Amino acid sequence: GGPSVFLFPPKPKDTLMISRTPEVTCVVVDVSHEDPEVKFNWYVDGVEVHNAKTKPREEQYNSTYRVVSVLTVLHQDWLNGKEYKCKVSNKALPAPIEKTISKAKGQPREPQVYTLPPSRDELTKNQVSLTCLVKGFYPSDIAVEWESNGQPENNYKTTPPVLDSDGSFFLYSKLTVDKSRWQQGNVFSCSVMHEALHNHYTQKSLSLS
Amino acid sequence: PELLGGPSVFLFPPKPKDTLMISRTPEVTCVVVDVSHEDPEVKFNWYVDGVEVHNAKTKPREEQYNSTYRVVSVLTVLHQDWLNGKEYKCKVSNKALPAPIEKTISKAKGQPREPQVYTLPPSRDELTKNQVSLTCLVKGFYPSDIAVEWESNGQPENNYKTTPPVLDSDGSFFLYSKLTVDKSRWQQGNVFSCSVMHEALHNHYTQKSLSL
Amino acid sequence: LPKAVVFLEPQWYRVLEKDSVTLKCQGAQSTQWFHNESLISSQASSYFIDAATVDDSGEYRCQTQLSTLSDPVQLEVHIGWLLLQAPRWVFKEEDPIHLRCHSWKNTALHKVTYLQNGKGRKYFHHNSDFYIPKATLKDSGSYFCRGLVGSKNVSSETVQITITQ
Ligand SMILES: *[C@@H]1O[C@H](CO)[C@@H](O[C@@H]2O[C@H](CO)[C@@H](O[C@@H]3O[C@H](CO[C@H]4O[C@H](CO)[C@@H](O)[C@H](O)[C@@H]4O[C@@H]4O[C@H](CO)[C@@H](O)[C@H](O)[C@H]4NC(C)=O)[C@@H](O[C@@H]4O[C@H](CO)[C@@H](O)[C@H](O)[C@H]4NC(C)=O)[C@H](O[C@H]4O[C@H](CO)[C@@H](O)[C@H](O)[C@@H]4O[C@@H]4O[C@H](CO)[C@@H](O)[C@H](O)[C@H]4NC(C)=O)[C@@H]3O)[C@H](O)[C@H]2NC(C)=O)[C@H](O)[C@H]1NC(C)=O
Ligand SMILES: *[C@H]1O[C@H](CO)[C@@H](O[C@@H]2O[C@H](CO)[C@@H](O[C@@H]3O[C@H](CO[C@H]4O[C@H](CO)[C@@H](O)[C@H](O)[C@@H]4O[C@@H]4O[C@H](CO)[C@@H](O)[C@H](O)[C@H]4NC(C)=O)[C@@H](O[C@@H]4O[C@H](CO)[C@@H](O)[C@H](O)[C@H]4NC(C)=O)[C@H](O[C@@H]4O[C@H](CO)[C@@H](O)[C@H](O)[C@@H]4O[C@@H]4O[C@H](CO)[C@@H](O)[C@H](O)[C@H]4NC(C)=O)[C@@H]3O)[C@H](O)[C@H]2NC(C)=O)[C@H](O)[C@H]1NC(C)=O
Ligand SMILES: *[C@@H]1O[C@H](CO)[C@@H](O[C@@H]2O[C@H](CO)[C@@H](O[C@@H]3O[C@H](CO[C@@H]4O[C@H](CO[C@@H]5O[C@H](CO)[C@@H](O)[C@H](O)[C@@H]5O)[C@@H](O)[C@H](O[C@@H]5O[C@H](CO)[C@@H](O)[C@H](O)[C@@H]5O)[C@@H]4O)[C@@H](O)[C@H](O[C@@H]4O[C@H](CO)[C@@H](O)[C@H](O)[C@@H]4O[C@H]4O[C@H](CO)[C@@H](O)[C@H](O)[C@@H]4O)[C@@H]3O)[C@H](O)[C@H]2NC(C)=O)[C@H](O)[C@H]1NC(C)=O
Ligand SMILES: *[C@@H]1O[C@H](CO)[C@@H](O[C@@H]2O[C@H](CO)[C@@H](O)[C@H](O)[C@H]2NC(C)=O)[C@H](O)[C@H]1NC(C)=O
Repeated sequence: GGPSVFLFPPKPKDTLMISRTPEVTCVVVDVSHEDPEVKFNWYVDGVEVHNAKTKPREEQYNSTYRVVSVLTVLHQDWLNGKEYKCKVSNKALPAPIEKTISKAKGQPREPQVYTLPPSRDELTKNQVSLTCLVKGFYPSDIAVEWESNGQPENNYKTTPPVLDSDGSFFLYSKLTVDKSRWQQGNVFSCSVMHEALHNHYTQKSLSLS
Repeated sequence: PELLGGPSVFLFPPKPKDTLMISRTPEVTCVVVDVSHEDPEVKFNWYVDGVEVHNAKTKPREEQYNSTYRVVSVLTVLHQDWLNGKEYKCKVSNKALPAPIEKTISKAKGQPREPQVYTLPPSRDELTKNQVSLTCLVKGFYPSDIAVEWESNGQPENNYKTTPPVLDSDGSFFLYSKLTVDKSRWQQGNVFSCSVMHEALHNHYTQKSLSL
Repeated sequence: LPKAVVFLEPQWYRVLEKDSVTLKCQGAQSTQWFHNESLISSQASSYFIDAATVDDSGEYRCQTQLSTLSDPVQLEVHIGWLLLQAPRWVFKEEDPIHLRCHSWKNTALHKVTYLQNGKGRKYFHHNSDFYIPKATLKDSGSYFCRGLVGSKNVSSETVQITITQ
């Protein structure tokens, strides 16, 4: 039938850093040319807020409209499990569509972070794998990055979170570096951001032994 | 359920293990779902590289909670037929559809790359905790079908979890397997092995040791 | 020598399997029907196809006692979920264009789009005929329609539509 609504949560990194501003995003698609007006109402824990920013409708290649409303949120509100409701009204719907999102429920567990040098065997190769293990974290929302001497290293890949036997999560991040850059004795760092870390942040470093 | 669109077909490849060890039987599973009560009859045709085959095994129609029928057909494939890259096709006919639905599975096409296996001792910081983590890094492999187990003294260790495969930025795949064990086992130190099955390994098998 | 005439009802010569089609023979008493240049049983003034199958496709000619044999009329029975139907392919400026996104067995279709040269030209929440009240040169092009049958996303074959100055 009528238009459809998708309510997106904030980036987890955004909810964790003071310098950032997390947002909830409510997207309406399949809005017809006949009935193009879209009204948004937003609620935080049941009380209406009036400070959402709604963008002008954009005509898509398929000739429908797409309308987006973005609500800026407080880091603490989100992290304390407050609920965010986007209510969408449009002539082609008999009743408004309501979507509610909140942070995943459950007791936060502090991740442990470990860095692992390459296996001796990997030294015949021209590039080496530096490993960062992150384990025992809940919920699974997390950001993992790498840095060397104060500059972001981009040549890493991170596995999705994996459910561990104790109900927590673990993951591995693998930064690939030139073997000579490792043999040089650079300090490489694994940056982890999780809600249950002190200052939402921790750094574990790796270097030639 | 209105089931307006009629049944849907999902075609699953054999388990990686099943494709690799001759002791196991690899099969491709064509399952038809959202079969209605009013048009319950489902017909299966099976094909290998375009050639029709008759050795499939179709289970009778199974009543589902959602008030639909689910009906499954399994075709046992030959081991080298899958590894050679032969296309398996399931054709599903049913009166709630205007035409038969055809699904096609085969092995991933492309140069098989051999996995590099690196066992990694637990970090110096985990060495103070009561339990430690033994890491098996498996990388550079293609295609993504793989199986990873653990052992100690040639007997299974079951306290491990493995990631899905991850597309590496070089076009190949990698994964990590984590085995958790007691700290004192490591300080002694017992000999553990991470063992891996993949088509590009000699004998489809390799094993890498980990000790103090 | 008056030629008999085959009329289609409803007028679409492209149909989906399971569509009903009536072929009416307009001559002037008794009737005969040829399908693919071969006699069929019916001697009724209007030949009725209850539920169309592919083999029903091809050429139809009729004749009555007071008629000579009719020109052939083509019927195309298509297999699929959707068929975009039209009264004709060629239109002149200011004519109305009426396209229909016919669905198999008239199955409820939603989130329907009519595409012109790969670009959406009209979208409906519910299956509806596409209407251009007065044609322009810029309306010519390649058209198809697509939609949702329950949750299955289906698509018609393409048709060419021309507008002349
Ligand atoms: C005409 O053209 C327009 C424009 O192209 C087109 O719009 C597109 O329409 C489809 C719907 O038909 C819509 O699809 C949805 O996509 C979301 C995910 O979308 C993000 O990612 C895609 C790329 O993958 C990207 O294209 C989108 O822009 C969007 O990107 C996000 O944007 C936000 C803010 O802008 C950013 O903050 C994000 O960072 C960014 N993300 C990324 C990754 O880039 C999808 O929802 C997710 O699906 C995954 C799995 O597929 C879930 O694990 C995940 O949870 C879920 N997230 C959310 C928030 O729901 C939608 O799938 C949901 O709905 C489906 C039913 O339609 C259902 O099958 C799925 O299972 C899933 O169900 C939901 O599950 C969650 C729990 O997982 C429930 O809580 C929720 O209630 C469920 N919803 C239900 C049951 O309804 C869906 O695929 C596209 O986003 C539209 N594109 C754009 C650009 O807006 C029109 O269709 C065209 N019209 C016509 C007639 O052709
Ligand atoms: C009433 O109830 C009915 C049952 O009670 C219900 O039937 C269910 O319908 C839904 C669809 O509505 C089906 O959804 C499928 O599910 C598969 C995965 O199916 C397996 O895992 C499930 C758990 O996740 C199990 O529930 C299920 O039993 C299957 O289990 C496997 O079975 C095999 C043999 O039986 C066995 O060999 C396996 O060991 C076993 N278990 C597991 C864990 O695997 C989705 O899986 C896709 O599949 C592709 C290729 O196979 C994988 O590469 C993807 O990783 C995987 N996607 C994932 C994990 O997200 C499946 O495919 C998706 O299809 C949708 C569109 O249809 C897309 O959105 C997805 O992108 C994906 O599409 C595939 O993407 C692939 C990746 O590139 C690509 O290769 C494929 O070409 C592409 N395929 C298509 C078709 O586009 C889809 O979500 C359920 O499986 C049905 N359940 C059962 C029990 O049969 C019915 O719907 C109900 N009716 C009503 C009206 O409510
Ligand atoms: C049922 O199934 C069907 C079939 O699957 C499904 O249809 C598919 O829907 C998809 C989702 O809508 C759709 O994907 C989108 O497609 C359009 C493609 O059109 C593009 O046009 C671009 C330029 O526009 C035109 O330019 C020409 C000349 O330049 C002008 O003449 C016109 O006036 C007009 O302006 C064109 O550049 C682009 O090409 C693309 O890029 C390169 C270019 O070099 C090209 O080589 C590629 O082949 C590629 O096609 C297209 O042709 C497109 O806009 C969409 O854009 C993106 O959306 C992506 C994810 O949705 C994302 O990756 C991109 O970044 C971009 O997102 C941007 O916009 C969104 C807002 O929508 C915003 O969120 C985001 O931040 C970005 O700013 C997208 O690819 C498929 O095309 C379509 N498939 C078919 C076959 O039709 C139906 O929807 C389902 N149907 C029903 C009925 O329910
Ligand atoms: C009459 O002739 C047409 C040929 O134009 C036949 O239509 C074909 O039918 C077969 C199978 O029945 C299909 O494989 C083809 O795709 C059809 N072709 C076209 C162009 O539509 C029709 O079958 C013939 N009918 C009889 C009774 O002889």
